[PDB]
Amino acid sequence: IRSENITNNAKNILVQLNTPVQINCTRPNNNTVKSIRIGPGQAFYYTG
Amino acid sequence: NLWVTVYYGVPVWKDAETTLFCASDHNVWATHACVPTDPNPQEIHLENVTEEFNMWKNNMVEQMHEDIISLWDQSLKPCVKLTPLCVTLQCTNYTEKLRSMMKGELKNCSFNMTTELRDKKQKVYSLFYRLDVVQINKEYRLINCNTSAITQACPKVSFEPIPIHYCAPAGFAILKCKDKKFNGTGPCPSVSTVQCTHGIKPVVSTQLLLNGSLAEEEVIIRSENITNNAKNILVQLNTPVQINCTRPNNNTVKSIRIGPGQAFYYTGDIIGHIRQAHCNVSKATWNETLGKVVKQLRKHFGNNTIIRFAQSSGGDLEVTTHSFNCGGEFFYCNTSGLFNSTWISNDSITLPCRIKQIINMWQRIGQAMYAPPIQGVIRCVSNITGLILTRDGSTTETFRPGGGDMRDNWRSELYKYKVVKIEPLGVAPTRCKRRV
Amino acid sequence: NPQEIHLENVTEEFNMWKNNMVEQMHEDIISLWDQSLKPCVKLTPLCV
Amino acid sequence: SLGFLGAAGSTMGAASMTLTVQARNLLSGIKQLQARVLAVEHYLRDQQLLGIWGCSGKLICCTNVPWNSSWSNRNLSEIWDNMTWLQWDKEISNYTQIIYGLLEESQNQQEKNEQDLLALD
Amino acid sequence: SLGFLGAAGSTMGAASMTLTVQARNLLSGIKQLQARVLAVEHYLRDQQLLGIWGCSGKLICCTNVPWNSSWSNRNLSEIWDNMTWLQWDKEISNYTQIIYGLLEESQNQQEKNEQDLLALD
Amino acid sequence: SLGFLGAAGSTMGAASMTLTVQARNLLSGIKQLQARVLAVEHYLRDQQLLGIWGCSGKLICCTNVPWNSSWSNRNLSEIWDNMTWLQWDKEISNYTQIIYGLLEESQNQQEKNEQDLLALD
Amino acid sequence: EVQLVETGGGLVQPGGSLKLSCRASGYTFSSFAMSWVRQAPGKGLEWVSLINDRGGLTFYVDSVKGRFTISRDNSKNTLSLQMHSLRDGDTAVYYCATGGMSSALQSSKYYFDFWGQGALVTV
Ligand SMILES: *[C@@H]1O[C@H](CO)[C@@H](O[C@@H]2O[C@H](CO)[C@@H](O[C@@H]3O[C@H](CO[C@H]4O[C@H](CO)[C@@H](O)[C@H](O)[C@@H]4O)[C@@H](O)[C@H](O[C@H]4O[C@H](CO)[C@@H](O)[C@H](O)[C@@H]4O[C@H]4O[C@H](CO)[C@@H](O)[C@H](O)[C@@H]4O)[C@@H]3O)[C@H](O)[C@H]2NC(C)=O)[C@H](O)[C@H]1NC(C)=O
Ligand SMILES: *[C@@H]1O[C@H](CO)[C@@H](O[C@@H]2O[C@H](CO)[C@@H](O[C@@H]3O[C@H](CO)[C@@H](O)[C@H](O[C@H]4O[C@H](CO)[C@@H](O)[C@H](O)[C@@H]4O)[C@@H]3O)[C@H](O)[C@H]2NC(C)=O)[C@H](O)[C@H]1NC(C)=O
Ligand SMILES: *[C@@H]1O[C@H](CO)[C@@H](O[C@@H]2O[C@H](CO)[C@@H](O)[C@H](O)[C@H]2NC(C)=O)[C@H](O)[C@H]1NC(C)=O
Ligand SMILES: *[C@@H]1O[C@H](CO)[C@@H](O)[C@H](O)[C@H]1NC(C)=O
Ligand SMILES: *[C@@H]1O[C@H](CO)[C@@H](O)[C@H](O)[C@H]1NC(C)=O
Ligand SMILES: *[C@@H]1O[C@H](CO)[C@@H](O)[C@H](O)[C@H]1NC(C)=O
Ligand SMILES: *[C@@H]1O[C@H](CO)[C@@H](O)[C@H](O)[C@H]1NC(C)=O
Ligand SMILES: *[C@@H]1O[C@H](CO)[C@@H](O)[C@H](O)[C@H]1NC(C)=O
Ligand SMILES: *[C@@H]1O[C@H](CO)[C@@H](O)[C@H](O)[C@H]1NC(C)=O
Ligand SMILES: *[C@@H]1O[C@H](CO)[C@@H](O)[C@H](O)[C@H]1NC(C)=O
Ligand SMILES: *[C@@H]1O[C@H](CO)[C@@H](O)[C@H](O)[C@H]1NC(C)=O
Ligand SMILES: *[C@@H]1O[C@H](CO)[C@@H](O)[C@H](O)[C@H]1NC(C)=O
Ligand SMILES: *[C@@H]1O[C@H](CO)[C@@H](O)[C@H](O)[C@H]1NC(C)=O
Ligand SMILES: *[C@@H]1O[C@H](CO)[C@@H](O)[C@H](O)[C@H]1NC(C)=O
Ligand SMILES: *[C@@H]1O[C@H](CO)[C@@H](O)[C@H](O)[C@H]1NC(C)=O
Ligand SMILES: *[C@@H]1O[C@H](CO)[C@@H](O)[C@H](O)[C@H]1NC(C)=O
Ligand SMILES: *[C@@H]1O[C@H](CO)[C@@H](O)[C@H](O)[C@H]1NC(C)=O
Ligand SMILES: *[C@@H]1O[C@H](CO)[C@@H](O)[C@H](O)[C@H]1NC(C)=O
Ligand SMILES: *[C@@H]1O[C@H](CO)[C@@H](O)[C@H](O)[C@H]1NC(C)=O
Ligand SMILES: *[C@@H]1O[C@H](CO)[C@@H](O)[C@H](O)[C@H]1NC(C)=O
Ligand SMILES: *[C@@H]1O[C@H](CO)[C@@H](O)[C@H](O)[C@H]1NC(C)=O
Ligand SMILES: *[C@@H]1O[C@H](CO)[C@@H](O)[C@H](O)[C@H]1NC(C)=O
Ligand SMILES: *[C@@H]1O[C@H](CO)[C@@H](O)[C@H](O)[C@H]1NC(C)=O
Ligand SMILES: *[C@@H]1O[C@H](CO)[C@@H](O)[C@H](O)[C@H]1NC(C)=O
Repeated sequence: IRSENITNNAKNILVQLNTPVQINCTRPNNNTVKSIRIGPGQAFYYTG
Repeated sequence: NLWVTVYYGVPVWKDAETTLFCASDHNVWATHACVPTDPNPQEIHLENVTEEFNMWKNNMVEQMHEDIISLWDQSLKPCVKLTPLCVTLQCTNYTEKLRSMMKGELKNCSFNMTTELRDKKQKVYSLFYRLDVVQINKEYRLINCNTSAITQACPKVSFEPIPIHYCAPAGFAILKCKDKKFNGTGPCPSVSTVQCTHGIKPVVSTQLLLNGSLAEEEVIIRSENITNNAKNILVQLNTPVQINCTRPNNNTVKSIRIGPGQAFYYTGDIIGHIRQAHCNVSKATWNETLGKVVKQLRKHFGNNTIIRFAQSSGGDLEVTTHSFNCGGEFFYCNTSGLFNSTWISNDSITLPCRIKQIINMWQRIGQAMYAPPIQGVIRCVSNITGLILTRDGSTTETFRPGGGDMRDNWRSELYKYKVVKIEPLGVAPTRCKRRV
Repeated sequence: NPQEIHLENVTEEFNMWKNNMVEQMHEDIISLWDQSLKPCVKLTPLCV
Repeated sequence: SLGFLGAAGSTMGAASMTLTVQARNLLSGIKQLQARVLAVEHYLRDQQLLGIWGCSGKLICCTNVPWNSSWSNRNLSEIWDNMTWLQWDKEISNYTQIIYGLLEESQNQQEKNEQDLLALD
Repeated sequence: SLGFLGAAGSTMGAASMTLTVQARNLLSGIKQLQARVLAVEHYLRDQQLLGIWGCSGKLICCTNVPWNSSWSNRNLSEIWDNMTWLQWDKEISNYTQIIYGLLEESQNQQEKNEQDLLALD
Repeated sequence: SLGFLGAAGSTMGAASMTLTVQARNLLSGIKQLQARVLAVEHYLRDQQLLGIWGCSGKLICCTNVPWNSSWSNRNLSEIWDNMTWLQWDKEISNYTQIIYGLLEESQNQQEKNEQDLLALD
Repeated sequence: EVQLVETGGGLVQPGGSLKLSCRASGYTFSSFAMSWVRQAPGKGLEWVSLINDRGGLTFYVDSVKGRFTISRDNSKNTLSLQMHSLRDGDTAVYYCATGGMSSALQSSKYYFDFWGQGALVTV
């Protein structure tokens, strides 16, 4: 546990772990992407 | 018996790749940013130095390429960007009564163009070359709208290829081959040292090399392999062939403002008859030129064979035609009249040339330039000093015009130079002992 | 704590009309001015 | 004078008479500055190397490292009268770092020895 | 060899044997150029300072300026055997410019003395 | 001390006592980098020139090139007591490169001569 | 093929100044160091002086160090010895010879490989 002061509650506390914790994170939606040209050579991408 | 003696200032060097700075005595190429040249440059002949050169692995060509691209883009940045031009055009054929090769070229296109004030519009009529306008199903659009915006070239900046010298920094030197029969690779026994190269005109062309420098004694054929037909063959001529080429139409240029301080230039009308742009190469001179080329090709491909010249294969107009700048205008010459012959063991050749105002240069996608029109008739006289040839994949060999990789034009001009790093230190045995 | 060193017996020829400090001061002022205005609102919609 | 590198094709002995010429040509936006800074860094690295060897003010500097024969078994006639510096460079390339290491060690010993002699009243 | 700064924790005596290791390591888009130039400027300022003292070609350079004791009252074994250079630099920091000033004056006098000695036929 | 260039109006003799003052002040975004690099190149060109002459570690370097009189026919009192260095620099301008060339040649002979003297067992 | 010819005076009164010039041929003059060796009529050989190939360095035997000057002109292939004081003990046949030294990048000498005919100098 590292902190500039510890006693001063206005500072952030940086906690370095000894072992990692795995975080399995996903965006489950099967988004189908479309694109259009918005200017000469300027393409815009959006979720279709 | 002998002791190590340290010497500093030893005249030795090793092959190296370093940064070179331009020297030169408005223009697209920024001689303002470049450094003034030495009015009395030195060249030091190395009487007993033989060195190995390789024009195909010469990093001076790669640096020249980046410098030309950078200067081009810097020149175009402070200019009018033609975003208001990607509009619907209503085009008709300028003259329906033409019976010349120009019928179908030069369309009279109308459009609603912007003006200085954001709240107003103006109706503009202008002429465009057929190659610049593509039908959108009459309704047309500019060819670039499909891929990129167009930056208008500044009308005040000349496209003349003013010579550029490349000069090495201290600690490095440039070796000049000075071998009249050097084929672009291998040992060169007449090496001299210069600090900077001679001036090179950044002439941009395909198929034929214009201006630059001629071979001293005979046509020289340079290729990375010869055997591998996929490589370009660079042919340096012994004598120049003059090519007299013009854009005969007396184009009258009008201009309008398209935004605050944004001026757009376009061809307004043409005074007099409409005539095709063309190049003229003398038949006798060209035939002699090819005869020299055929004998030099035979020296590598074998005697008692047939050497055929044919027109280029299909592909982008810039590559399939002879592309070049003339007066600031862009010409795309057919060239088929020059490469239509089979060689078995006053009366000029007139080449049609197309004019295109929307240039997608350097084989890049995403940038485009609008070449503004030039008032009056354009006439250029230039020297053809070399060819870029390719070979078909056999008793008969067939050669065709090639190009499109601009680095090969600079490879032709830079074949004489190598950049080396100076290593001033060395050690050697002597009888000299430091006094302890 | 800037210093100034008097040259007791030095006479020098000055010419304010060929003084290259002026050309650099001018160029520097132009550069500062343009850098200052560059990251600011450009009123092209105002030309109505 | 033959000018910069004019003696490059000459024998090692003859080319020793032009050591000052090449030295002068070692010193005499971003691209130009990088080229100039690189020239300065190479010059200074070579001068620092000479300094470590005790050769900081010399173009020809004699040392106390013996020639070990394996580095090159040519006699003085063959090296100085019948060879150029480019040929020598190539011949001695594989031993250059060995020689440089010995030169550094030799100077270090001499500095300590000098320091001790100057400590004798 | 202990490598660059590997002698930092060693005694001053032992650490004096590795001066060439650090010497090599003082020399070996706008930020890269500027730092390279800064490294050159620091190197040259230190070499120029050594030149003022007549030490341009030496890593260990003896001088003619006596130690004034007030600067440090330690014996030779207390400094060279029982201390590191980091401790010395802290201990002698307040007197560094005084010492440098004296070194400059000593060399200036030496150059005049040499100039006069060389004028005796 | 008179400070940087404070001796400029003094006689050459008196001015010879302040050489370290100017020497220290020779070393002490594109524009900043170009100017400081340029200062380094000028410093190094002067140091290289002194090196070629065998003056790499000295501010007052006494050489072996005789004065040819034609360069200046003033005697020692007229030069060292009745003139400043600016007046001398103006007077000797047309002969500066001649002197420099002679200095280079003299040092080259000395280095070769030393190399031969050190080859006598 | 190598020849050395010594030309000079054969008589000088004591306190006189004389010059002896040895001209060389058959080899590159500028590539060899040269010396003078003296032999009194009733004595053996004595080394007197040594000059480098370039002429920059000169050495003398102590007996003549303050009185003799050795020099060479490499364009005329001539080695000259200028004698001063010329005290009686300097009556002898003088010989010029190549060798005795090398310029650090050459194999060592320390011997005299070519000798001239010599010249008798009577004080
Ligand atoms: C973080 O942790 C959470 C739990 O805390 C976890 O959530 C779980 O996600 C999984 C998906 O990965 C969900 O699984 C679904 O479960 C239902 C119900 O299954 C039960 O019932 C069947 C009955 O046959 C049993 O076999 C099974 O064992 C269970 O008891 C299923 O209906 C789902 O199957 C569909 O999706 C599959 C995805 O691959 C398809 O393969 C499958 O065929 C099904 O979809 C297809 O068929 C359908 C047929 O009706 C059709 O309608 C569909 O359109 C499609 O064609 C699926 O297996 C599980 O329920 C979640 N659990 C909870 C408690 O919510 C997160 O996944 C986890 N995240 C990470 C990142 O680790
Ligand atoms: C190979 O080299 C040749 C010879 O160098 C070269 O041909 C030359 O081209 C230039 C530019 O096109 C010609 O010079 C022009 O000539 C006309 C004659 O009226 C002038 O009007 C031009 O100057 C006006 O226009 C310029 C436009 O930028 C302005 O900058 C200028 O201020 C003037 O308003 C200009 O001088 C020149 O005449 C020809 N040479 C010959 C002999 O015809 C050729 O282009 C080179 N090859 C290639 C592929 O570029
Ligand atoms: C150059 O002009 C010639 C005609 O003069 C064109 O040659 C024709 O090419 C087509 C294929 O594009 C062939 O089918 C024809 O048979 C050719 N005709 C002749 C008479 O040769 C050539 O294509 C033109 N090139 C360009 C790039 O426009
Ligand atoms: C880290 O440990 C030191 C030991 O002196 C102590 O002074 C300091 O407060 C500690 N800091 C934290 C954030 O624990
Ligand atoms: C934060 O640290 C300081 C010392 O830097 C200390 O005086 C202060 O008490 C600390 N903060 C609090 C809330 O105690
Ligand atoms: C949004 O609504 C419109 C209404 O007609 C529909 O056509 C369109 O498919 C909808 N978009 C999506 C992504 O479902
Ligand atoms: C212009 O000429 C071309 C030539 O092929 C023709 O196809 C086209 O229809 C003509 N356009 C008009 C509007 O007449
Ligand atoms: C210009 O805008 C008007 C608006 O009514 C339209 O009728 C006309 O076709 C436009 N002109 C062109 C050339 O597209
Ligand atoms: C637009 O660009 C694509 C790129 O592949 C090209 O195939 C297409 O022909 C172009 N459009 C027209 C109308 O030529
Ligand atoms: C150039 O000549 C050299 C001579 O060795 C040869 O190896 C090389 O293949 C030749 N290249 C061409 C393209 O003729
Ligand atoms: C290219 O040259 C190499 C030698 O460098 C040769 O082996 C090879 O055959 C050549 N290419 C072809 C396609 O023959
Ligand atoms: C090109 O024009 C010049 C003008 O003087 C003329 O002398 C020359 O013969 C012409 N060349 C050709 C090939 O028409
Ligand atoms: C284009 O066509 C219009 C049709 O009214 C005509 O007025 C105009 O003159 C034409 N432009 C040119 C340059 O001939
Ligand atoms: C084009 O026509 C105008 C009309 O007067 C004339 O002044 C001009 O000189 C012509 N240009 C050429 C090159 O013939
Ligand atoms: C063509 O080459 C000749 C060779 O003497 C030269 O004089 C002439 O100026 C060249 N022409 C051009 C347009 O560069
Ligand atoms: C090149 O070698 C020849 C061989 O005779 C020699 O005479 C000449 O001096 C050498 N060149 C140089 C520059 O030393
Ligand atoms: C010479 O090199 C050999 C290896 O070739 C080595 O064994 C020997 O110690 C070296 N001798 C000296 C004196 O450095
Ligand atoms: C240096 O080492 C390389 C290793 O491949 C070898 O080929 C080369 O001949 C060596 N050079 C000498 C001069 O020993
Ligand atoms: C650290 O101190 C110990 C004390 O015994 C000594 O042995 C060791 O050599 C020292 N480390 C270095 C790097 O000098
Ligand atoms: C030592 O320094 C003191 C000031 O700390 C000074 O008074 C004294 O004179 C100095 N001694 C010598 C011998 O220079
Ligand atoms: C250096 O001066 C500072 C001034 O505050 C003082 O605290 C420190 O003790 C001094 N150090 C020595 C070694 O005299
Ligand atoms: C200036 O000259 C005067 C004599 O005129 C002299 O006393 C004075 O010291 C000089 N100043 C300097 C700085 O040398
Ligand atoms: C002095 O210089 C002149 C030329 O200004 C020259 O002729 C003369 O020989 C020189 N004198 C000496 C002794 O070098
Ligand atoms: C240098 O030479 C120029 C030649 O015009 C002359 O005017 C000037 O006075 C000379 N200067 C000296 C100090 O001799």
